[PDB]
Amino acid sequence: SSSQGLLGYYFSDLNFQAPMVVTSSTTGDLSIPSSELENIPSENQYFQSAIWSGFIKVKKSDEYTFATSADNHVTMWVDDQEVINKASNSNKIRLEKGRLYQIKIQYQRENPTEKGLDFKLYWTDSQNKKEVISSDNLQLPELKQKSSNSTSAGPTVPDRDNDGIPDSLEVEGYTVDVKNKRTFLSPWISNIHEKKGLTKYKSSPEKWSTASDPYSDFEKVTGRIDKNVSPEARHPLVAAYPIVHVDMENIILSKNEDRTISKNTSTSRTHTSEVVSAGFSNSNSSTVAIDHSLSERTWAETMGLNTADTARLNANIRYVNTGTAPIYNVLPTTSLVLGKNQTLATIKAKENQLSQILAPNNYYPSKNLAPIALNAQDDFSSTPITMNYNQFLELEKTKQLRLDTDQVYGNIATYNFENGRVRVDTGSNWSEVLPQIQETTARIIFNGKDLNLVERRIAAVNPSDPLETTKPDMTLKEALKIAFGFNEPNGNLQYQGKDITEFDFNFDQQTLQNIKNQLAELNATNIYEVLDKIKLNAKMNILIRDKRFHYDRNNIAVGADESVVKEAHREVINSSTEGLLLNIDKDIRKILSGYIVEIEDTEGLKEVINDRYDMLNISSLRQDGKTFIDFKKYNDKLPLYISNPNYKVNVYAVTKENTIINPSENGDTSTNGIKKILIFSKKGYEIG
Ligand SMILES: [Ca+2]
Ligand SMILES: [Ca+2]
Repeated sequence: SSSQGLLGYYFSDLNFQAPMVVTSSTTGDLSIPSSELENIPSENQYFQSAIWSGFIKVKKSDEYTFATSADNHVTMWVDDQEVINKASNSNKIRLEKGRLYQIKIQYQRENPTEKGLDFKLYWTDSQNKKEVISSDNLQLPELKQKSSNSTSAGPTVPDRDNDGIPDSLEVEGYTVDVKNKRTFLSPWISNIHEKKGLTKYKSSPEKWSTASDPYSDFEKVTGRIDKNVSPEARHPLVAAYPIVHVDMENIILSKNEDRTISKNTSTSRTHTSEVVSAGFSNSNSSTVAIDHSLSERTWAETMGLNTADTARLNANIRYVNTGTAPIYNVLPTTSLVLGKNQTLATIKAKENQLSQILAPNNYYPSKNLAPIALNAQDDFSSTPITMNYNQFLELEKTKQLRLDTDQVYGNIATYNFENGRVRVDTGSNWSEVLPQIQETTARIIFNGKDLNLVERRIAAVNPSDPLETTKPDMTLKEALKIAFGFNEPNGNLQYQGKDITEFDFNFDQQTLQNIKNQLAELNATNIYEVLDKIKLNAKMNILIRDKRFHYDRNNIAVGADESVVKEAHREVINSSTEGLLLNIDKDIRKILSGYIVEIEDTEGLKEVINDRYDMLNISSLRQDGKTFIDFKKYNDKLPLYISNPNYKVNVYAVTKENTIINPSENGDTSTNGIKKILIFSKKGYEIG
């Protein structure tokens, strides 16, 4: 436990005013060699005062004499009783086993001749055995949030919220740097720390956790935190909390009786806009699209499902955490919903019986393991998921399901100062924390990574709330850098090489009005030029999306402009009568449902090879990540027959938003009404 010990505050001044280093020491050796002070101006490497705080506990009752390597400069209290005061002494104090004695030490030396501090806390037993106090006998002060209803003995570091960071540092700015076995927390000094690659922190001196999450500002920056918490959420202004949805991977529909439809499904976590404007809702939901492709006639007929029959549904799922904190003992409950509000099933996992962690940016079960079946194989008491005839017709019509997941996440792994360890705390519940996170942060949702919606929350002021006014200012620019890792190599804001102007900015109706007001005040008509001047407030909702795609009402990417789709297919690696091989970006493939292949004769007449709405699925991804478009799949497994070399092979792309998933009113099953985009056209002789 390299984080346990006494907590020390080292000041350059004589009167505990200018804290230069805040760090813990594991043993009674409270020294800081000048060698580990390279992030401190040499001039300020002289410590004229210091304060240490914590507890001492003993594992064998005895009478003890405390001594220090500089008693003449030390005043020391044990449970508010003064035991050393500017003179060495041999007074004994009885220390009882299994008790916690509060320790406080102050040190003052004017104008020391050495940089740093050489200082040790000793004790002597009843056997006259004197030694530097061991790591086993020391523990940190309890830097947890106090109660509403929460003397002296010496100097007090102003620390209104009891996180451990002095009020002045949180307000004016601080940083941390790891030297060997320790993390030194120091005031921000621009002329040293910028070119050392250090991060400048500010936080609220009134909020134990500035993001209102369950990890203290001090715990976050000193690494006294769950290792599974996302690295961006180690910043005191970025909230650390789980965000869980269910991903359905495939589905099997069957008729209930004493022939089946088995289809892959694609599932996306959603964010439902209002009317144009981002939504206010913080609920977890995902929408499932069932593959409409060919396996003949309707599913219902294939299953032999008639008016008085019932259909059964089974599926494989995983839980996905797209948040910034892990989950340990409770997976959230999920409703499987048909249409608007027809609940087909309640999906639950057993409380306190998780087989593994559900970590940020990860899955439950993990990808190397089998997914969860809604009705497991040997689980014969599991409730079947059934639907009547009408309900099944509705399912075949929409081929869509919804998964509404609650926000019940179980207990939190928190740091324990008693033993200097992170452990699951049974008295801490994510439900006791989420509402405050949601109430005190601005939310940004960004899809730049892979077009999936990723949500982050950033501590921001509430100008109506006195406590939330004590927070550091937060610009839109800074939030994007700290929460999402946007950067700016030459002062130009980017996300992973991509210019900021490539992304659209959308807000809820309240946030929009706020932003427009700020723009008018800045005499700006464009948000890009003033991203570093736009201020965020608590409860803003900001949606940021790649401009190259079309989005549905759930803000899922479902298409792109014709030119974007065409350009994406310009890179043909190989063409033959068997198919096309080409490089297609991941993001473009995400918005395509498949392709239509046609042969056009010299007269301009056409033969469509795969002429069914449910025959678009002729594209596959190779191991090397290239896309193969298979001409043979729906051509009776034969290469195209091109009767004359001057005939053309035309291949069209179909985007998700233009995909037809059922025959038309009149029973048309062809591709004739499908809105399609030409992406390849070559003559027989050009193909070879
Ligand atoms: Ca504080
Ligand atoms: Ca704080």
